Amino acid sequence: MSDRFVIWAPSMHNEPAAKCGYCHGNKGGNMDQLFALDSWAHRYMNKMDVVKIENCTIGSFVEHMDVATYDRMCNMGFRRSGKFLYKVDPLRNCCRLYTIRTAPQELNMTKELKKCISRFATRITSEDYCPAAVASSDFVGKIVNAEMNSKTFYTRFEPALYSEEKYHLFVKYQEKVHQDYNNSPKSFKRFLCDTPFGPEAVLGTQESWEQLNNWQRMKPGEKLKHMGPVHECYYYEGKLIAITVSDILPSGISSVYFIWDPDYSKWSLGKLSALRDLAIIQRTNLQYYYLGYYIEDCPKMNYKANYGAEVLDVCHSKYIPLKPIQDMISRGKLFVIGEEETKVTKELYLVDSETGRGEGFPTDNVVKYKNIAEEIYGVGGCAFKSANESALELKELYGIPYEEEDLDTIYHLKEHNGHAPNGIPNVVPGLLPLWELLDIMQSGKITDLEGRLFLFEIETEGIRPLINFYSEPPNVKKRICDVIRLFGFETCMKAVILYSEQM
Ligand SMILES: [Zn+2]
Repeated sequence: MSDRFVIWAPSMHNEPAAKCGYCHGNKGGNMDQLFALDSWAHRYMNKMDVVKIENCTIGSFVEHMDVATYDRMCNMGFRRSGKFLYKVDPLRNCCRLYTIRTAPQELNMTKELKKCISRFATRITSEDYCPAAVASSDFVGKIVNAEMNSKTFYTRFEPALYSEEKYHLFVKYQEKVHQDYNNSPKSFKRFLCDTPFGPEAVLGTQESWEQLNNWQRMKPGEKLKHMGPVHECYYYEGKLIAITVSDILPSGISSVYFIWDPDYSKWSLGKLSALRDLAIIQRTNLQYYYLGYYIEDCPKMNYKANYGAEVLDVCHSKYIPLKPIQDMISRGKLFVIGEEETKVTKELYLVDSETGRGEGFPTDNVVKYKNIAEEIYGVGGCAFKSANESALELKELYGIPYEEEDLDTIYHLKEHNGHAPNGIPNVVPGLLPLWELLDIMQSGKITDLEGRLFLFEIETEGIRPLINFYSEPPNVKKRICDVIRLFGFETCMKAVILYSEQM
């Protein structure tokens, strides 16, 4: 094997809203922004006391997964945290969450960038050097020219292995900026050293490292050979000032975290790191730059939109610029693009093929897109009923343990305090719709999986293939269906299921 998708069975984990990483379960007097649609807000005004607002998370733990498949899932809407690959339910969560991607060519120009670049260039180079005539707009040229003629500043690229000065800088930054005191080396290794990717991507070849370090000197027309995650360190007079942790994807570069020395707040290393990453993308032959998830309301995450980008649309797998949909996404409410040509009688047919899974979509600029979120996911939304008869049909015929629920389980009440909800709700945006799944079953498309799908039993401590779909126990069928719903038929085509009833 070289690229088998080996993970655990996805499960729905719920935690109280106070543990929210951005709102902490509160946003002030704007109770509407806690919800996703105003209709549910008006519905639950009477039930504000018994509303069990949580921080919805869906995901699973990964053991081994290829970098290209990671790119596919990152374009789908997932980014991993440590070794935990997950994404939130857009509808039932507490805070909104989208993925943004940026191109190096479409950067805007502001006075702050000019000032910071000028200060950095003045600092690193010698005072006797005369600056060239290259315009400040060409930031890549400015950065390269500044780095060519400096002796006190240099950066290096190394794998993600553990060290001691890195941990010292990490704890210094923690206790100085976030007042986190219980940091431990094991916690640091878990946070920034666990790697689902294989060792080949982790350690790489020395020639690849040489090319990555010589990135300022690569002529266009060559291919960047290295793949996987890397760490970038910013030396200055022989001592560390910052650490950049990121990864190299075939379609771009993503960012996860950043640590800098507290005493060097003068240089404002965050913006400099972002600009240097953009310069790396431009000088290299990569094309995009995934900044992470995007949250609108939260003031801590708003800075990511300064560079300008396009926020992902979960229900269509398309990328659209933020400018046309600014009013649509204002105040943090879920949206789905739509046109007057097509009605909303049934759910959106998510094309479960390569043409519609984590790849770009050239939109029709003639039509004026309009919000249809309240049409398909509103009080009179047709999703709930269709889900109901679909679940009834699957349970009646194929025996999959699907069950029906009343048209109010969008936000469960205090009754779920007795039993923690572990199942994936039927009504969830950006997922495979139930009726399409029923079409897959009834058309015999499920007959493709058998012969090359692998199911691992912890009880037997062995790996077994899928021979007959219908002969499996009902729980196995439920888990397989959930995986196919969450990640896709093509993804499950070349995956390995670590299924166990021991848990
Ligand atoms: Zn929240």
